[PDB]
Amino acid sequence: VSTAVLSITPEPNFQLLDNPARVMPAQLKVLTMPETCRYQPFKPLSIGGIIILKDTSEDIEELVEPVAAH
Amino acid sequence: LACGMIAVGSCNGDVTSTILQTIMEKSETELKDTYARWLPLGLGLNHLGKGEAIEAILAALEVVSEPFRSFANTLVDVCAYAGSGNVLKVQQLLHICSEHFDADMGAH
Amino acid sequence: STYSRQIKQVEDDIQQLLKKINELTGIKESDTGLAPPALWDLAADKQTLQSEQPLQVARCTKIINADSEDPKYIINVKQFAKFVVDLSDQVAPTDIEEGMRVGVDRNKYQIHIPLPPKIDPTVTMMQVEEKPDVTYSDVGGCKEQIEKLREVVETPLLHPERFVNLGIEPPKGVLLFGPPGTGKTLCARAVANRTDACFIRVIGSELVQKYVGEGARMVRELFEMARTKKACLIFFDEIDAIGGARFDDGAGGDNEVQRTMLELINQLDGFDPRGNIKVLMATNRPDTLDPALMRPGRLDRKIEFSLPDLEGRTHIFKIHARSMSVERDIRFELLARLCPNSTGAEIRSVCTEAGMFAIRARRKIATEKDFLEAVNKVIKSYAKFSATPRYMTYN
Amino acid sequence: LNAKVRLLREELQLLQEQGSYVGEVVRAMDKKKVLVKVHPEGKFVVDVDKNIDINDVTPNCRVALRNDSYTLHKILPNKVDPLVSLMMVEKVPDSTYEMIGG
Amino acid sequence: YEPPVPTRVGKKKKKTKGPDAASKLPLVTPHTQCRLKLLKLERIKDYLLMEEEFIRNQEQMKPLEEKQEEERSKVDDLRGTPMSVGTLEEIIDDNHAIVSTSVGSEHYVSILSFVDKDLLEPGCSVLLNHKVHAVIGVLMDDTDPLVTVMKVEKAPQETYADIGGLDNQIQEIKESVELPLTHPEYYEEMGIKPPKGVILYGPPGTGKTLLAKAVANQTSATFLRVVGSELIQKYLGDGPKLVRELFRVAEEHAPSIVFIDEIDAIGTKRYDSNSGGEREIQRTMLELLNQLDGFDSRGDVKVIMATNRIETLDPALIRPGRIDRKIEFPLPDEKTKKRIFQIHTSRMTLADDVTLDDLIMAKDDLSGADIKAICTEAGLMALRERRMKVTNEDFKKSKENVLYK
Ligand SMILES: Nc1ncnc2c1ncn2[C@@H]1O[C@H](COP(=O)(O)OP(=O)(O)OP(=O)(O)O)[C@@H](O)[C@H]1O
Ligand SMILES: Nc1ncnc2c1ncn2[C@@H]1O[C@H](COP(=O)(O)OP(=O)(O)OP(=O)(O)O)[C@@H](O)[C@H]1O
Ligand SMILES: [Mg+2]
Ligand SMILES: [Mg+2]
Repeated sequence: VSTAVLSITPEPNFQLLDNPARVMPAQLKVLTMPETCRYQPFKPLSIGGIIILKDTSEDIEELVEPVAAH
Repeated sequence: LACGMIAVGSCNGDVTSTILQTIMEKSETELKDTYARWLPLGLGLNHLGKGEAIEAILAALEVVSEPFRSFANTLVDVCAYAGSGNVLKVQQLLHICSEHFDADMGAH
Repeated sequence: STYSRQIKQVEDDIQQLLKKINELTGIKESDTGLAPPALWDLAADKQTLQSEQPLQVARCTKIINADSEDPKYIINVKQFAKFVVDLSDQVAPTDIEEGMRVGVDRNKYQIHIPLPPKIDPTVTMMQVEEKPDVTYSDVGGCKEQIEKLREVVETPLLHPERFVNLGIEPPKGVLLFGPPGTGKTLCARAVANRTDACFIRVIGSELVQKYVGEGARMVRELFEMARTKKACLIFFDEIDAIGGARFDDGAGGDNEVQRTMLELINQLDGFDPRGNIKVLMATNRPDTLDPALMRPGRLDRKIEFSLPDLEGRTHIFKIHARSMSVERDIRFELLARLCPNSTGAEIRSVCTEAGMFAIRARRKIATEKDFLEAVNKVIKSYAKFSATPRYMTYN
Repeated sequence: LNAKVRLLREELQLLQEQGSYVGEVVRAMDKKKVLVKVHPEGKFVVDVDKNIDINDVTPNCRVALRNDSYTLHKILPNKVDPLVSLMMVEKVPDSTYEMIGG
Repeated sequence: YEPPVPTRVGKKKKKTKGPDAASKLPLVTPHTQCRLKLLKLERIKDYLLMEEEFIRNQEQMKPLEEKQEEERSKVDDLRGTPMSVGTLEEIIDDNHAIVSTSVGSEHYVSILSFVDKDLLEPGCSVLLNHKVHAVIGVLMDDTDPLVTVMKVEKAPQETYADIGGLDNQIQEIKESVELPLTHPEYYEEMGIKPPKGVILYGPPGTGKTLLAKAVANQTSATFLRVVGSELIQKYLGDGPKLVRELFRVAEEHAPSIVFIDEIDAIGTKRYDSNSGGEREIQRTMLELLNQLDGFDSRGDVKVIMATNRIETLDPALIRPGRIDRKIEFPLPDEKTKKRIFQIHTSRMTLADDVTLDDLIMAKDDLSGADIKAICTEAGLMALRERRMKVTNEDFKKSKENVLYK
């Protein structure tokens, strides 16, 4: 304070997960990939784990670059 | 000190010129001596109770070095308002006491 | 009334500011004896609580093998126990003597500091700390009485050089006696006001104690504490309480009080030198005092406060009517003549009643008639209750 | 049964806790302080447990004080009224109008 | 080694008690609501406004350890719990003193900084740390049970209007116990100290205690009442000790009025419980002589004494300087006796056949107590017959009960 004056003076409903995706055991039952994606899971995606994805198209394969260990 | 007693509260022009002249002619190390504290009193004595006739004098004290200027500015301003009770001036005085320094810079 | 609204506004702000100041500074408690925070050195107090250990008060009883390099001290720790202890290394062996109180720690009980002798709190309260507001100028008609009083109780302490050079031992005792109201305690109050040495006021009725030998104990501790001073003055007001003459009425009549008087006699002039104490006793019944107490060397000077003469009574009238709003030509010599044998106490009352009649009549100045009526009311009307006629036979 | 067994094992430890002093309240003070008289050990100025109301600490009340902190933690049943104790020793026989004749 | 030397002058506590502490704001005059008072009121406010800003700035940059609530918390830590209550035996130094715990064991402890050092006196109750016994506070001594006995907590309901015929007596007693306090300027402009003491003497029932009761009703000063027979104690020196303590309570509660009622009863009555005989009573009197007019300076204490036997008192006790005024209370005359009957029959409902003139001459030596006793017994007689109206027969049987038999 200055001198005294004297007398005079909107959380989203969804969230996208990259590959690999940290998916909870409970997220599996609610997590489902978008319809328009070129990849479709072989087994149901709610099972979890390693899932092989069918390819509808034959375009350039955009992979995920490996990361070196610390 | 002595010239201050002869010309106390008189605002003598002659003594003001020489006291100011001596104050800035002294060295930075010379003003460190505590006997140098007396030169402002002689200037302060001349304006004892005069009041606001110091703004010209206080302007002259601007040119002199620190921390002697802060002491000289405070002293002569005090003798200006001696026996006046001007609370606004006392308001400034308490602000000077408010900020503490961890002696040399706090002589004023 | 125009400023009434604004005055309360600034009065309330000041009270609110005052309370707000007390919030930061702190003005509270005061029932556990807490000092204002301006005197609080908390940093030091924490250091004292560790650096300075507490010391238990003990009395040395005997030093064993004081000649050798291993002197052992027997101490009596009040009601706790008795210990044979050695001296601490931060005090000198010559500083501890047998029979002297010492301070000992709680671990090995080694003596850490000598202590002053134990004095009864009642005896400690007997020394005058605030001097009276009465000077010798307030005592009239006692010119010869005061000079005799001063040259024994004041002059030796003020200018001791005038007596040592001539080989003079000034008297160390004065007895003031006279009828009540004659100025006995008034002069002693003037002595305490003027004195520079320690003054101890002792009322004889204060020396009367419930238990056997307790009254004589207080006399011993009184002179013990008076001796702890370079020069001291003891005032024994109403010494007839304990100074009565010894007698044997078959039963043990006044045997205990006589012992207190015998102790007082012993300290004044006994085997041991008294010290630089100059005693001073006042009594309105000097005929009742013991011959041993009324003997030179205990009460060397016997100053009599007889009723004032005409010059003395006029002087006392001037003293008490000094600050009054009296008239022009108050014949104070005439008023002194209207009360032939009257104490200074009656004269003061005459002055008070004289102005009291003026207050009665809503008058700001006391006339001579008011004093004449005051003399009639005090000297004449109140002569039935006069203590003078009975007490001149005693003095 | 299980709680009864559990209370018994904890009781052995609880019985080893030092007992509480018995004191008489002289007068309650500010800041939740009370002046008490421990039975053989004179007077103390003590704190009051957070579960004891300072308004219930009346003068001349028996209270239990902790072993080390001497904290007032329990209001013991009040002692005999001094007037009652005075009238027990005097022991004036109780009377009614029916036992008065003439 | 050298003995410690105190910086404080003497061993006694400060005389001032119960002040405004730091709330002693300057006395602003005049009290009239004017600009000068407003200017002075603002002047006090201005400095406080500076004071508030200055103190806040320091505490703002003060270390977290050094704070008003933190330092107070640290004080409690330094004091500890429990807080032992001891006795101050001697003040060795400013920060050192000799104290004794309740077990009688003395200790040489250190007076801590936060202790109110000007409340320290020998014999006072000191608060000590439980562990290190250092002086950590002073116990504000509770009101002694002896204090409660003297003090008349509630002023009596008897006024001066309830007293009849003692017009001069009221006027003399007012001028020494009432006028000096209500209008002290009258005495200062005259230069006279008020009449020091007053004694009320006369036959029994003449109104000596009644006037004192009227004094206690209209007094702003503390009223202490002690009957003279209460100064006869069962132990030696206790009587003198009690007289000394009675005026010590008077000193604390200044201004005060001490009423020594039935002062003559101290010597005219001999009790075997008094171990010392007339000799202890004499020492009790000698203490009373010192308290009335002695060496110690007396504050604002006015002494009222009452006795029906003033000839039996020691003449030195009621000498001027001790008791300046000797107000006599004679038996009422016809004019006063009628007023006393009207005073005590005012709240009564009387019969038309009762007359106070005939009741005036019930007895030649009729006192106010006899007049009042006639009335209350007359009302009691009416109460027996289940009546509210007192008849002349009730008064007739009243006189034969109190005055005779
Ligand atoms: N010589 C005097 N000059 C002036 N005033 C006097 C003188 N003598 C007595 N007085 C006044 O009379 C009062 C009587 O009190 P004082 O203490 O002098 O009596 P005292 O002689 O000691 O009596 P007691 O024998 O009853 O103790 C004094 O307080 C003082 O005001
Ligand atoms: N002058 C009076 N006017 C009115 N009532 C009076 C008067 N005198 C006495 N009385 C009544 O008498 C009652 C008893 O008298 P009181 O207690 O005043 O006696 P006292 O004069 O102190 O005498 P003592 O103590 O010697 O018996 C009072 O309560 C009061 O009601
Ligand atoms: Mg005297
Ligand atoms: Mg009575």
